Amino acid sequence: TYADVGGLDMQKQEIREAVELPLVQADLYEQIGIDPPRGVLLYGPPGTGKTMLVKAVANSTKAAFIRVNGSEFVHKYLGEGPRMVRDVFRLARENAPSIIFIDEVDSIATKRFDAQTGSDREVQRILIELLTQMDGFDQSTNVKVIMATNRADTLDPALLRPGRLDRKIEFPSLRDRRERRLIFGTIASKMSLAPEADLDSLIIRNDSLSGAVIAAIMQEAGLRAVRKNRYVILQSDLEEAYATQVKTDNTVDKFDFYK
Amino acid sequence: TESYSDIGGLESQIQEIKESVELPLTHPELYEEMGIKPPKGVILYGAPGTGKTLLAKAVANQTSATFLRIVGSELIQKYLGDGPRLCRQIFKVAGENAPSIVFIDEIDAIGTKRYDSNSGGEREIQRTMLELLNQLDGFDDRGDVKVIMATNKIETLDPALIRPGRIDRKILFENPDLSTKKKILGIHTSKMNLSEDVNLETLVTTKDDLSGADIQAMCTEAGLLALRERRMQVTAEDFKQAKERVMKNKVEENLEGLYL
Amino acid sequence: NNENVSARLGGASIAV
Amino acid sequence: SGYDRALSIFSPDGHIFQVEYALEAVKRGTCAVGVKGKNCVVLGCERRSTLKLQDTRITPSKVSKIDSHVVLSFSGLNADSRILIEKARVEAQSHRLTLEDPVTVEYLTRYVAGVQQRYTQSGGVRPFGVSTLIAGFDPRDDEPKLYQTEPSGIYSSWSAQTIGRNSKTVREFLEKNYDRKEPPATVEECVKLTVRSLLEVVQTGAKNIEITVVKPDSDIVALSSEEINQYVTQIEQEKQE
Amino acid sequence: SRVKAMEVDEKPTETYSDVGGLDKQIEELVEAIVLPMKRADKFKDMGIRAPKGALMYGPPGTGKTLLARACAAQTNATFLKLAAPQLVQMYIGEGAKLVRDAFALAKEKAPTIIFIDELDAIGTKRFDSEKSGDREVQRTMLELLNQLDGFSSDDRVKVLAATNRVDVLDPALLRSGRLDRKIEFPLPSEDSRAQILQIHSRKMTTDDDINWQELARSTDEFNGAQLKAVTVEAGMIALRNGQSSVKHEDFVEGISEVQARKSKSVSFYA
Amino acid sequence: SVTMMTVEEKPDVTYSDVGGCKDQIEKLREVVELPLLSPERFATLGIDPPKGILLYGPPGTGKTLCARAVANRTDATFIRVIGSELVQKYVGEGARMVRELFEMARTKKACIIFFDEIDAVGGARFDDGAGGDNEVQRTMLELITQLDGFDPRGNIKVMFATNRPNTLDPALLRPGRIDRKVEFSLPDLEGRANIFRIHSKSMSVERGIRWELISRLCPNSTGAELRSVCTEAGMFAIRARRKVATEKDFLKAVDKVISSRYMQY
Amino acid sequence: LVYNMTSFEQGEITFDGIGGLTEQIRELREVIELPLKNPEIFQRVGIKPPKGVLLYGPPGTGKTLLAKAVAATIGANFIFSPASGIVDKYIGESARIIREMFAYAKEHEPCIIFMDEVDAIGGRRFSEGTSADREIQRTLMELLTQMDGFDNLGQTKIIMATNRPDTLDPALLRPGRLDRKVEIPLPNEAGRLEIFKIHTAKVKKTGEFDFEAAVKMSDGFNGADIRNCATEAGFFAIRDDRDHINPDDLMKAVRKVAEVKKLE
Amino acid sequence: DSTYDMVGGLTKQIKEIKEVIELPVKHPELFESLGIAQPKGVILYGPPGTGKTLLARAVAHHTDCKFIRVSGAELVQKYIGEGSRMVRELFVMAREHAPSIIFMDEIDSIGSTRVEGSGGGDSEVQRTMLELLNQLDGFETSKNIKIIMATNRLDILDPALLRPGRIDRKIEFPPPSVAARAEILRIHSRKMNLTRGINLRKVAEKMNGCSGADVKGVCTEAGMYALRERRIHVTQEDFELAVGKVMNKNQETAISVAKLFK
Ligand SMILES: Nc1ncnc2c1ncn2[C@@H]1O[C@H](COP(=O)(O)OP(=O)(O)OP(=O)(O)O)[C@@H](O)[C@H]1O
Ligand SMILES: Nc1ncnc2c1ncn2[C@@H]1O[C@H](COP(=O)(O)OP(=O)(O)OP(=O)(O)O)[C@@H](O)[C@H]1O
Ligand SMILES: Nc1ncnc2c1ncn2[C@@H]1O[C@H](COP(=O)(O)OP(=O)(O)OP(=O)(O)O)[C@@H](O)[C@H]1O
Ligand SMILES: Nc1ncnc2c1ncn2[C@@H]1O[C@H](COP(=O)(O)OP(=O)(O)OP(=O)(O)O)[C@@H](O)[C@H]1O
Ligand SMILES: Nc1ncnc2c1ncn2[C@@H]1O[C@H](COP(=O)(O)OP(=O)(O)O)[C@@H](O)[C@H]1O
Ligand SMILES: Nc1ncnc2c1ncn2[C@@H]1O[C@H](COP(=O)(O)OP(=O)(O)O)[C@@H](O)[C@H]1O
Repeated sequence: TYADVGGLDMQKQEIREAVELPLVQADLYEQIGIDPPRGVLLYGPPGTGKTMLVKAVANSTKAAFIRVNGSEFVHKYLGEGPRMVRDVFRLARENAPSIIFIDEVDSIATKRFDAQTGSDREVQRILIELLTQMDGFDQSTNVKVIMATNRADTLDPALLRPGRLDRKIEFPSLRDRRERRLIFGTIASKMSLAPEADLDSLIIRNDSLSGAVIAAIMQEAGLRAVRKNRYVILQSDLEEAYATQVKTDNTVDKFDFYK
Repeated sequence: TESYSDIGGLESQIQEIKESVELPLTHPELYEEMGIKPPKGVILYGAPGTGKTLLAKAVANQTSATFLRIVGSELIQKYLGDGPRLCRQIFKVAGENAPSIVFIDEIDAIGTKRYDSNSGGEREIQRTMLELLNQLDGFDDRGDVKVIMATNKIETLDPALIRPGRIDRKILFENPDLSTKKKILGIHTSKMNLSEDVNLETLVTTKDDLSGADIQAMCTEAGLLALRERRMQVTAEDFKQAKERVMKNKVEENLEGLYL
Repeated sequence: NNENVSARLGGASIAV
Repeated sequence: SGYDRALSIFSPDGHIFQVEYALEAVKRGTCAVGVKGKNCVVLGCERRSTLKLQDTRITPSKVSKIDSHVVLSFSGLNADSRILIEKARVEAQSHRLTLEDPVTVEYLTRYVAGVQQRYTQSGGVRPFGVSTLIAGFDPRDDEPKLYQTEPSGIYSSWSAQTIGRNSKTVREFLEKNYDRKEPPATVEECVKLTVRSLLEVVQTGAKNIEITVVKPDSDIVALSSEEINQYVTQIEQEKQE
Repeated sequence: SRVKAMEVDEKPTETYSDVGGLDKQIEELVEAIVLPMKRADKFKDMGIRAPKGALMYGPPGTGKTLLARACAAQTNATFLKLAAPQLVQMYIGEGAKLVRDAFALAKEKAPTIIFIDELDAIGTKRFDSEKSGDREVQRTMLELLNQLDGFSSDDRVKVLAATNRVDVLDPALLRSGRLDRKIEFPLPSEDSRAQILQIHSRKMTTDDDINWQELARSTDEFNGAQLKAVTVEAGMIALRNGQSSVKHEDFVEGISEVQARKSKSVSFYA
Repeated sequence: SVTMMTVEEKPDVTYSDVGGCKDQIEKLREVVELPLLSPERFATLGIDPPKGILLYGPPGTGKTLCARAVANRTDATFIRVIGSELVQKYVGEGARMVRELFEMARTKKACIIFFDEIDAVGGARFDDGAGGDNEVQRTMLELITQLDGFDPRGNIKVMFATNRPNTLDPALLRPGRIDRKVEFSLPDLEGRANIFRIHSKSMSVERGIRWELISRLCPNSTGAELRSVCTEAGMFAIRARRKVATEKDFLKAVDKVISSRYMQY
Repeated sequence: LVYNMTSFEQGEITFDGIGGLTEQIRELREVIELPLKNPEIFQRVGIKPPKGVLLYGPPGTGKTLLAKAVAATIGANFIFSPASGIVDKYIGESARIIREMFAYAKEHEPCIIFMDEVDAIGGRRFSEGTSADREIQRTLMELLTQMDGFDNLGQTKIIMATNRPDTLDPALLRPGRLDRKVEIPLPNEAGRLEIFKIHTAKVKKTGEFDFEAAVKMSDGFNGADIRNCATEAGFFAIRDDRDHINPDDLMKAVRKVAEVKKLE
Repeated sequence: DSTYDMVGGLTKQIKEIKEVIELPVKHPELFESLGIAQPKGVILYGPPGTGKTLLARAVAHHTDCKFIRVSGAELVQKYIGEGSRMVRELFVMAREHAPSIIFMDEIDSIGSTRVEGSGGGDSEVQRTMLELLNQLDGFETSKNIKIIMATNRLDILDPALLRPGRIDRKIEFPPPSVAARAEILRIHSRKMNLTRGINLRKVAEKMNGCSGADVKGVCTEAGMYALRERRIHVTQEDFELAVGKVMNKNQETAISVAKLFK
C-alpha cells in the first residue's frame, strides 16, 4: 500500500488526485466548468517503483480495476486483438466508474514506421484500436487509464497529447540520496534487525540503486543469517550483501567485450 | 448503362474488345471464312484513372447477350471447401445461359504467385485459383463464354493463367497523350456554357502529368467554383485555378534536373 | 444426426 | 532474375543489361538533332528556360567544339559527358603534334568509342551515361558527315538523327521529309528543315533553343536569338490556318 | 473394424537375403532386442532393466519400412505392422480402443514384436489449435507402454518405431525406462552402396564384365530408393534399343536420367 | 457417386497434332500402352514396369492434351480426379472419395486414371508439420498408404501433372509412390515448324510462305503462344478486310504476343 | 492428465540412492524444505520464502533426477516446459503457453516447474531481425510479469535448468529472485565408485569390482556412461551365457564405450 | 454531441465540405440543370490534435442524413473472406436510406500500400471497397452515397483511394495561426469563471504553432493550478506558466550532438 511505499513523496500525490478525487469530488471541477483528464503515463527505468504504486491504488480505489500487460493483446489469428481491446473498454464503461492499468506498452506504443510486413503492420492497428476509442465519436466520462513503461521517448506523439494523456509523470534516477536513506529505514523497520545497525554507513556510498535491488540485498542478507540456524536478527557483517549486490562484476560482456 | 460516344480517346485499345465480343455475335462468318475461331479471353492492364471498368460497362449496354457482375473477392468463402465449387457453378450456368460473358475485377486479390505459405487460410484461395484453371482450359472445352478480367498491377502478379488457352490479348492503358486530351475534354464539357473563353489547346498540355479521370473533377470543380461567384456559366480562369489545385501533388521532379 | 462439425473452416494467421 | 546487376555477365538470352539501361537514361535527356546539306551542316538543342536567376551573360551550351573543324553534341547527363570531351580535344591536338596533320573525323570518332568500349568491358567501372554525335568536315575537302556514338561503343554515320525526349517523333518525321532524292544545298533550308523538326518538343517556347552550323576551311558560326525569331515566324507563316 | 482387417505379415516376408550392407545396425538390434527375447531369465535373474524398445531414425529410401519386416519372420515372432494414418482418420472412437487391442493381442501369442510406421501423423508435439483431437491417442499408448514392464513383467512383447523426423515428435518418448536407444540409419558409403545395387538386379538379365565399383562412385546423395530405380530403367533402355540384357552403359545413363540432364554433349569439348 | 460422373467419354485429339515432343511421348506410352498392350516383351525378361509416372513442365507447354490424347487411343477407361472433388469440407467426406476412387479402380481391370494438378493436395507439404489439425495431411498420407507400404494393385496406370513440382512431398519421387519424372520443356525449331502446320490447316492462307523464317524469328515460346499467332495473324486481315492471309501479317502478329531496339548488334 | 506426470507427490525415488553430492542437495534443503517444514522463522522475520534457482552445467550431472526426487521428498508436482519445445513461430502463442501453466499450476494446489534448455529464452540477439527479436523479448518479458505478480503462495516453486550459463546476455535477470545459483560439479574420480555402487546393486555377479574403473571413467565423467556400461557389461556376461559378471567386462566396458563419450 | 460553434479555428475548409455534401442533397436541380457530375466523398489530412475527428462528429449534428461510422479496424476479421462480406453488407444498408454519409476515422490500418510477402485479407477487402465505390453497381451506389475519411499522413496509402473519380477533394488541416489559436481558448474557456483582468492574445503569440488540442490541455491544466488552492477563479500568470512548461518537454529530446555533418 501507500505506507508500504518509501520515497515517492512527490509522485504519490498526482495520481491519488487524478484518480480518486474526481469520483469523490467532481462537481467542483465543473464548478469551474472544465472537463477533467482521462489518461496518465508512468515512465522511468525499472526498479524505480512504478508497478507497485497502482497496486497500492488497487487496495484503495472503491472502483473497478483491470490488469492487462501489453503482451497479452496479440494472438496468431488477426482481427481478434482489437475486438479483445474493444471488449475491454466496453467492460469498463459498463462497470463504471472504472479505470484500467497496463504494465507495459513498449511492445505496442511505438513510432508507427513505414511497414512492409504483416507482423509490423498488425501491431499498428492494435494501437489504432486504442486511439479510435480514447478519442473518437463515442467517448465517456468514467474511464481513466494508467499506462506504464520502463521508458517513454519513442511511442508515437499521436498518443501523447491532451485528451489522451493529460498528466504524465517522471520517476527518479538511481543516484539520489534522500530517498535512499528513506527506503532502508522503511524496509528494515518492517521487521526486526540488530542494534549494531550500520545503515548510516551504506547510504553514503556513491553507488546507484533502485527499489528492486534493495529488496534483493535486504532479503538475501536476511537469507544468510536465517540460514545460520538463527532466529531473527541480521548481523552487522552483511558486508557480503552489498558487495554481493555488484552485478557489473558478473557481466563478462561488461568486462572483456568492447576491448 | 453508359454507351460509346462517351470516351472518344481509346481507339487503338478499343478495336479488340470489338473483335472479341461485340462483333462475333454479329458476323462470325468472317472468322470462319479464314477457318478461325475468336479469342476466349481478354485482360486489361492497370495504370489507374484511365477507364478500364468504364469500357466493360459500355459493351454491356449493347451486347444482346447475358452479362455478369463479379469482383475478385466474391469468389472466396469461409467454410474452406465451398469456394471452388462456386466457380464451377458460375461457368456451367453461363453455358446453360450461353452465349454469355463474365467480368472478374481486381483479381489481384486472387491472383498471386504460389507463395507456399504456412497460414491455413491463404491455401484455400490457391485451390480456388486452381479449379478456375482446371475449369477454364483444364481438360475439356467450355463453349462461347468470354472473360473480360481487369486489374491495376500485373508486373509481378497473375502468374500462369495469363497465357493463351485462357487469355489471348492484353490491352493496356496509361495516362493519355496530348492528342487524346483534346477530344476527351469535349466529352464532359458538352453540356456547359463556355461563355467565350475556350483556348483549350493550351489549357491541356504536356507536362500536365495528369490522368484521364481527373479532368472531370477539374470540369466539375470549376462550375461550382464559379457558382459560388453567382455566375453559373464559365470562363477560362475558372479552370486555371482548378488545374493549379488538382495537379499539385501528383509528382515532383526534385530528383530530375540532373540529366542536363 | 446433428453432429455438424465446425468444418475446419480456415482463418488467417500472422507469420514469424 | 539477378542477371542485370553487373557488366561482366550474360543473361541467357545472350545480352548484357547495364549497357542498354543507359539507353533508358539517355532517353530522359534533351534533344540533339543534326543534318548535313550538300555543303553545310547544322546542329540543334532543346535548351531550357528554367528560371530568371541564371546569368543571361552566360547561357549554357550543350555544344562544345574540340578543334576548328569539328564539333560535338550530346544528351544524357553532363558530368560523364564533360570527360570524354576533354579526352577528345586533347587527343586531336596530339595528332596535330605527332603527325603534323589534322584529324580525319573517323579517327576521332573511334577514340571516343574506344573508351566507351573499355569503360563497360573491364568491371570496377560504370559506363558513360551519354550518347553523342560528331559533326564537321574533313580537311581539304567539302565532304559532309556526322557520326553517332553510344555507350555500347559503336559508331555509325547517319545523315539525320536525334537523341532524347520524343526522338521517336522526330526520327520518323525527317524520314517523311528529308531524303537523299533531294539533298539540301545551303543553310536557310537545312535550318528551315531543322527548326520545324524541334517543334514536337518545344511547345512554342523560343527562349528554349540554340543552334549552330559549319564551314569548310576550318571555320564555324554560331547564331543569335532574333536570327531564329524570324525563323520562328516563316515556319509559322505557312501555318496560317 | 480394422483390427480383424489388419493381420500379421509373418507369412510373406523378404527372407533377409534381400537386404544389403548394414553390418552393424542389425547387429546392434539383435544384441539389444532379440537375444533378450530368448533370455528373459537373466534380465530378470541377473537383475537388469531390459531394453523395453528402440527407435530408428533416418531419411527416406533407406530401409526403415523394410528392415522391420525381415527381423520378424527371421525369428518367428508375430506382430502387426501399424499405420498412424488409419488411426488418425475421421474415425475417433477407435484410435484408443485399437491401440488397447493392439498390445492386448500381442501380449497373447507371446513372444512377439510390434512395429509402427512413420510418426509424422502421431508424433504430435504441437500445442496448436486443439490438442484433444489426439492427446487421447498417445496417452493410451503411453499407458499401454507402461503395461509392458515395471513390476518384473517379462511380457515378451517388444516395440519398435520408424520415422524420418527425430525432432518434431513428442519429447516424452525419449524418456528413461520407456526407451533410450535411437538408431541412426546413415547414408551409405561406396562399399555399402554396391551390395544394394546387385541385389535389386539379380532377377534381371545381365553380363558378367561389369565393374560395379565406379557406378557406386557416380552415386552420392543416393541410396536404396534412388538406386533400384536406375536398376530399373536400364532394362527400360534395353528394349527401346532392343537388347536382351543390360550393359554398363545402360546403368550409367540411368544416372543421367534420374535428374533429366540431357546435356548438349558436344559443346566445344573434345 | 460423383466419381462416377467424372469420366472422359471420348474427346477428339490425336498424336498427329503434337509436334516437338516427339520423344517425350516415347517415355509416356512406354509405361501405359505396353504393360496394357504388349506385356510379353518385358515378361521375356520378367521384371516390374514402373507404375505411377508423372510429368512436370512450364505452363502452356502442352501436357493436358496428351493426357486426353491418350484417352481415345487406348479404348480403355479414362478417369479424371479433378480438383474441387478431393478437398470438400466435413472431414471424412473428403478423404473417403479417394478411398472410393481407387475402389472403383481396384474392382475394374484395364484401367488408368488422371490427377489434374496435384499441386493442390500433394503440393501441400506440411508447413513444418504445423497445425494441430491438418485436413490435407490426413488425405495425402492415405494414398501413399494406398500406394506405398504394400501394393495397391498390379494392373492400373497412373499419371499426375504439375505446373510446379517443388511443392509436393519428397515421398513422391520414390518407387511405388512415383517412378518417372518426365519433363516437358520448350521446343526447338524442328518442333515448332511442326506445330505451326497443324494450327494452319484450317486457315485460309495462300502459299508463298516459309515458316523457317518465322521460327528463327520466334524465340523461346510455348506451344500455346504459337496458336495465338495464328489467331491475330489471321485477324489483322479482317480489320483490313481481306479474304486471305499474307506472310507479312504474321510478322506483325508475332511482335505482339511475345511483347526501343538493340542497335548494338 | 494432459501435460506431465506430476509424480502424485509420493512416487518415492531415492534422492540418496545416488552418487551425487551432499553439499548441493543440502544447499537446496534450505530454500525448499526449511520453510515448508519450518515457517516459524521466515514468519518471525517476515521475509517471504525464496524465488527459484538455477542449476547450470552440462549433462551427466543428473541435474533433473535430483529435482523430481527432492520434490518427491516434500511431495510437489513435477512437470516440464522445455523451451526448445515451447517456441512457436506465431506472434503470440509462445506467451500463451506461459500463461496456461502458471494458471494450471495454480489449478493444482502445489506445483513446481522444471524448465530446461532455457537459453532458447535468453538469446544474444545477434541476428536482430526486429520482426522476430522484438517478439522474443515480448514472450520473455511476459514471463517476468507472469511469474511474480500477485502470487503470494508458498507452494508454487520454480526451477530453471540452463546448460551453457552466461550465453544469455540480453538480460541476466539477476536482481531479486534466483536466491541461489548452485555451483554444479562434475563426477569426480572419487565419485565413480560412489556412482558404480548405485547401479551395480540389484545384481548377482560375483562382485564385479575394480580400481581400474575411475581411470576408465576418467574424462567419461557422465552418469549416462555408468548407466550404459552397467548395461552393456551386463550384455557381455550373457554374450557367452555366463552366470555372473567378471570385473574385466567393466574394465572392458568403460574403456571401450567412453570412446563415443569422448570423441562425439 | 458537439456543434459548429465549437470547431472554430477556420472557415475555409468547412466552407468546402458542404460545398459537396449539403448542396447535392438539398439542391441538385441546379446541378442537374447544369447537369455535369456528382462530386462524391472527401478526405482530410493533417497532423494529430488538430480537429479532424471533431468536425466529423459536429457534421452529424448538422446533417439531416444518416451518418454511419466505422472506428479503427472493426472490419479486419479472423476468418477469411467475410471482411469483404462485412463491407458489401454495409453499403446495401446505406442505399436503403438513399441520403447516407459514411465515415471511417482512419485508413492507414487498412488502406496501406500493397505488397505480396505479407498482408492478406486486409489487402483484399480494400480491393473490393475500391470496387464498390466506382464499379458497375457502384455507379448505382455512386448516386447519393458520400464518404469521409480522416488519415494522418497520406503518402503511405495507395493513390487508388485518393484517386479522383471518388475522392474529389483533399483537404489540409494544418496547425493554426495566432488568431485561430487565440479564439479556441475562448471556446474551451467561456465556461470557466469571470476571469479577472485578462488578455489571451498576448499568450497565443507566445506559443507559436504547435497544435490545437494542446490548447485544451493548458486551459484545463491552468484551472487545476487554481483548483488545488481552492482558488476557484483564474489567473493570468498561470497561463504563460503552463504553456511555457508543457511544450518544454516536447523540446527536450529534440536535441542531439551526433553531427557527422554541418
Ligand atoms: N475517356 C474517358 N471519358 C470519361 N471518363 C473517363 C475516361 N477515361 C477515364 N475516365 C474516368 O475514369 C474512371 C474509371 O477509372 P478506371 O476505369 O481505372 O476504374 P477501375 O476500372 O475501377 O480502375 P481503378 O480501380 O484503377 O479506378 C471513371 O470514373 C471515369 O470518370
Ligand atoms: N539396406 C537396404 N537393402 C536393400 N534395399 C534397400 C536398403 N535400404 C533401402 N533399400 C530400398 O529402399 C526402399 C525401402 O525404403 P523404406 O521403405 O525402408 O523407407 P520408407 O519407409 O519408404 O521411408 P518413409 O517411411 O519416409 O516413406 C526399397 O525400395 C528398398 O529396396
Ligand atoms: N505441341 C502442341 N501443339 C498444339 N498445341 C499445343 C502444343 N503444346 C501446347 N499447346 C497448346 O497449349 C494449350 C494447353 O496447355 P497445357 O494445358 O498443356 O499447359 P499446362 O501447363 O497444362 O497448363 P495448366 O498447368 O494450367 O494445366 C492448348 O490449348 C494447346 O493449344
Ligand atoms: N480547432 C479545434 N476546435 C475544437 N477542438 C479542438 C480543436 N483542435 C483540437 N481540438 C481538440 O482536440 C481533440 C481532437 O483531436 P483530433 O480530432 O485533431 O485528433 P484525431 O483526428 O481524433 O486523431 P485520430 O482521428 O487520428 O485518432 C478534441 O478533444 C478537441 O476538442
Ligand atoms: N520504494 C520501494 N520500496 C520497496 N520496493 C520497491 C520500491 N520501489 C521498487 N521496489 C521493488 O521494485 C519492483 C518493481 O519494479 P518496476 O520498476 O515497477 O518494474 P516494472 O515497472 O517493469 O513492473 C517491485 O517488485 C518492488 O519490490
Ligand atoms: N550423480 C549421478 N549418479 C548416478 N547416475 C547419474 C548421476 N547423474 C546422472 N546420472 C544418470 O544420468 C541420467 C540423468 O541424465 P542427466 O544428466 O540428468 O540429463 P540432463 O542433464 O539433461 O537432465 C540418470 O538416468 C542417471 O542414470
